[PDB]
Formats: sequence, C-alpha cells, structure tokens
Amino acid sequence: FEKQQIKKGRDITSARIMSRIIKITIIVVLVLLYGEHFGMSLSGLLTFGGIGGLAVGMAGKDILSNFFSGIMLYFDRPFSIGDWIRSPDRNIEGTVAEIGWRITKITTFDNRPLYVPNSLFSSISVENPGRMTNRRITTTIGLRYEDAAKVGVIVEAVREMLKNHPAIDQRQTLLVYFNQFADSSLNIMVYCFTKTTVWAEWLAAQQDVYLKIIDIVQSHGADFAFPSQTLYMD
Amino acid sequence: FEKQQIKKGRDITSARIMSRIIKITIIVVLVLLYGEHFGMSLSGLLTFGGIGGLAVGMAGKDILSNFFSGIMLYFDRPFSIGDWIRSPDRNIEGTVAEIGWRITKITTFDNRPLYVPNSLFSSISVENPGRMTNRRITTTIGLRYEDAAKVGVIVEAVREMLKNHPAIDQRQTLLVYFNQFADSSLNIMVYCFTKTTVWAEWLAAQQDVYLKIIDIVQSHGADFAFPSQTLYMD
Ligand SMILES: CCCCCCCC/C=C\CCCCCCCC(=O)OC[C@H](COP(=O)(O)OCCN)OC(=O)CCCCCCC/C=C/CCCCCCCC
Ligand SMILES: CCCCCCCC/C=C\CCCCCCCC(=O)OC[C@H](COP(=O)(O)OCCN)OC(=O)CCCCCCC/C=C/CCCCCCCC
Repeated sequence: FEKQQIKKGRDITSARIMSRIIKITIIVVLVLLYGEHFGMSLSGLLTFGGIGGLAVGMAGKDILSNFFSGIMLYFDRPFSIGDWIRSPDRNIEGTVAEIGWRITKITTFDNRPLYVPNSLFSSISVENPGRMTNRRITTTIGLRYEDAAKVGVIVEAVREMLKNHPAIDQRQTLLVYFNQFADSSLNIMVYCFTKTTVWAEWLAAQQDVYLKIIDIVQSHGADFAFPSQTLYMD
Repeated sequence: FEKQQIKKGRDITSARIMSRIIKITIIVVLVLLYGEHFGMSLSGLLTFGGIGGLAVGMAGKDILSNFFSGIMLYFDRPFSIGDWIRSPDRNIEGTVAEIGWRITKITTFDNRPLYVPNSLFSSISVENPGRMTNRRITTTIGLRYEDAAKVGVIVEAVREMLKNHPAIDQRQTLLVYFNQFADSSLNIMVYCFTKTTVWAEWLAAQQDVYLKIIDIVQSHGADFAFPSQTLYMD
C-alpha cells in the first residue's frame, strides 16, 4: 500500500526497487529476532546483524548528523527566517527562506536557491548580519609622499566632518589616522559606523562621505596617488 | 504536555513531527529493556539497540563535542566577556558577548553577531589581545640605494627619537636596524611598543612617530623609495 501511495507521483522501476528494498529490510529484522525463536544458530545471526548495522551506521552518519542538527536548530535559534547569513568558512551567503529537518532552503542574492545540509551548522561558524545594528565604512586614502606636510590637518578635517555628519554613529568607533606607509603612497585609514543597517542608505552615506573627502583633499592642496615608479633609463 | 508547551511559540507541523520523534524514542528504550521481561529474543533486541545507539553516537559526536567544550570553558577560562579574541587558524575575530553550552555569541567589529560552536576552542589556538599589555609598532622605511651613506645616522636619529618619545615603552623591545636589501630599496625596520592598549592612542602615536620619521629622513637628505626599474631602450 505504501508502494501504491508512492506510485501516483513516481515510476514503476524505482517504486518496484524501493519495494524490494523495504521488503528485505523488514523481513531481515524479524528473521534476526525470531531466528532463535526458531532456534537456528543464534550467534551467527548476531554477527550478521552486527556487521550489517555497523556498516549501515558508518554510512548513515552523514544523514543523521543532518537530522540531529536540524533538531538543534529547531531548539537553538542561531538564526531565523529572513535573516541574512554568511560564514567566513564557506559560501552560504543568502537570506534564509525555509528551515527543514535535513536541510535549509536559502535564497542567495542571485535570487537562486541553495539547499544546505544542517550538519554543517554544527561544525562551522555562522554570522547573522541581519541581526546587526550598524554598518561599517572603511577606506584607505592614498596620498603621495609629497603631501606629507598636509596629513595632520587633512586628517583633522576629515574627522571633524564625520563627527558632524548626520548618518554617522558617534557612540561607536570613529578613527581617522595615518596608519601606514605604502609603496607609492601614504595611506590614511577611515573606519566609521553608520546608524543604519539598510543597504541603500549605507551606500548613499558612503557616497557623500567619499565625495566630501575628495573635496577636502583637493582643497588642502594634496591629491590622490596612483602607483609610481622611478625609471633609470639607459 | 511538552508538545503543548512547544505549541505556544511554534507550529503544528513541526511540533507534531517532534512529538512522533520523542514518542518513538521513549517507547523503543523501554521495549528494549523490558522486551526480555517479556522474554522476546533478547539478543536480537541487543543488536537492534547496539547498532541504533552506535549510529546515534557517530552522529551526535559533533554536538557532544560542543557541549563538553562548553563545560571546559565553564571551568577553564581562556577568555571571558568583553575580551577581544582572534585565532590565526580561523576567522573568529570579535568581542565576546555571551558564552553558552553549545555556542558563543561574538560581536565582530562589523557589529555583526557570530555564533561559534565550542568544539572549535578545543582544537584551535586562541589569542586574547584584550588581555594584552602593550601594542606594537612595525614599519619598513624604504630608502634608496643612493642614500646608503646616510643609513647609520638616520637609524641612530630614529632610535634616539623613539627613546625620547613619551608614548613608548622602553623596557620592552626597541629595534631600529638596517635589516635587508630589497628590490628598489634599502629597508630599515622599526619595531617598538606603546604602553597603551587603546586603539586610538596607539594610532595617534603611530601617526606622530611616522611623521617624525619623515621629517628626519627628508632632513638628512635622503628620501623614500618608490619601485624602480632600468629601461634598456631599443
Ligand atoms: C541511518 C540509516 C538510515 C538511512 C536512511 C534510509 C532512509 C530512511 C527513510 C527516509 C527518511 C524519511 C523521509 C521523509 C518522508 C517520510 C516518508 C514518506 O513517505 O513521507 C513522504 C513525505 C511527503 O508526504 P506525502 O507525499 O503527503 O506522503 C504522506 C506520508 N505520510 O516526504 C516529506 O519529505 C515530508 C516533508 C518533510 C521534509 C523534511 C525533510 C525530510 C525529513 C522529514 C522528517 C524526519 C524523517 C527522517 C528522520 C527519522 C528519524 C526517526
Ligand atoms: C548525541 C545524541 C543526542 C542528539 C541530540 C538530540 C537532541 C537532544 C535534546 C535537545 C537538547 C536540549 C536543548 C536545550 C533546551 C532543553 C529542552 C527545552 O525544552 O528547553 C527549552 C529551553 C528554553 O526554555 P523555555 O522555553 O522557557 O522552556 C522551559 C523548559 N524547561 O531552551 C534553551 O535553549 C534554554 C537556554 C539554554 C541555551 C544553551 C544551549 C542549549 C543547551 C542547554 C543546556 C544543555 C542541554 C543539552 C545537553 C544535555 C546533556 C545531558
């Protein structure tokens, strides 16, 4: 009757084979249990079942791990639905769309589905940026070695701008500091946080910040740096 | 009654399935134990339970490792809360926000949460810079081969500056030494320690140090080196 229920939406070949499989599986168990109720070589039957179930376990490890981790997700909620996810250790990055017992159905940002097994979440670090608070801005202003005299005041101006920018969160960090030399340039870091979590508003603020930086730089007399070389002709 | 407690904040589908699961799990155990109290094929039941629990263990390895490592963290305190962490072997880098029995909730420096399993801390080296004492400064002053005659005195001047800089810790190391040639440049190392652990003050001192280095170099007549080439035209 199970086979007939399987027959509506599947094939005869596979349903027949699956019938054979489940039939063998169900007869073998009761033969193993009542083979000594018949009284026929108990410990041989014991060995038979032992090695069979032993290989079966070594195989189905892969699947039961998925199932048990599905349970842990059912109770432990590292993420939920709609929560943008990623992992540094693997490509998972997408919005969750569905949880399952074996797997999860994520939608990437390609609008593609991704069917992930749940064993992975018990071995791997998971990042849920959808829960986050603020969004980061990071740059390196690459000036020239000619413009070294102008660095302190550029830096102070940039800082004073960010500190008086509406979109920016001043309770969080706010760092503008000449942090390294570099081949062909002097690199000023910028490290700031916007009080939005929205993609577009973050990007718009990033935009305004960058354009104001440009205006500041080119005002003070400096200019950005391309790569550079010294050619000793012959 | 457990199911009904689960029903308040979850669904009927999953709670029903979980009911089935726990029901099977609880009946099977007592059937296994009292199946011979009925007296029905003891050693067949023994095999059944053996292989079942064997696969179960091979699977739940992944989870029990997390739990036991959570216990070790409960007793052994490599880190605590508020302690910036990293590992060279993996991306974990963030401030701890919460410990758990299975996992930890870190906040990255993106203000993003990261849910890490605790099995990882028993396999991996962990660095707790939040406990540290002093912060390092490292650079390579890339001069030119033309400026080789000026290296000893530049070096000595730089050393004398750092040694008379307030923010610097002289009990720790302090190294300024011409350490390598390089394609296109002569590279002087700098390796020093600030007596702060704060990000911003460290960066400000880094700043002042670098600007003074620049002034020193350009005073003594040298200048920094871009990459370089010799072009043999034809
Ligand atoms: C480790 C050794 C074991 C190795 C693995 C051998 C295979 C084990 C048997 C297959 C696992 C169970 C598959 C899940 C479906 C259950 C079987 C089935 O026929 O249901 C089909 C059923 C569809 O329902 P209907 O078409 O309406 O049929 C109604 C039947 N009541 O399939 C489904 O997937 C239902 C939706 C669930 C999707 C989630 C992924 C599947 C897991 C479901 C629950 C957990 C079952 C597996 C773990 C059992 C642990 C005791
Ligand atoms: C290796 C084979 C085992 C494979 C794994 C099969 C699944 C095992 C069962 C699930 C593990 C236990 C989950 C932890 C919650 C306990 C079950 C539960 O219903 O509590 C929910 C409970 C929430 O509480 P209430 O909603 O108020 O309900 C009150 C119930 N007293 O869930 C919680 O997460 C509590 C907060 C703890 C968070 C820390 C992570 C979970 C671990 C908790 C403690 C350790 C339990 C697991 C190890 C047991 C070792 C004997």
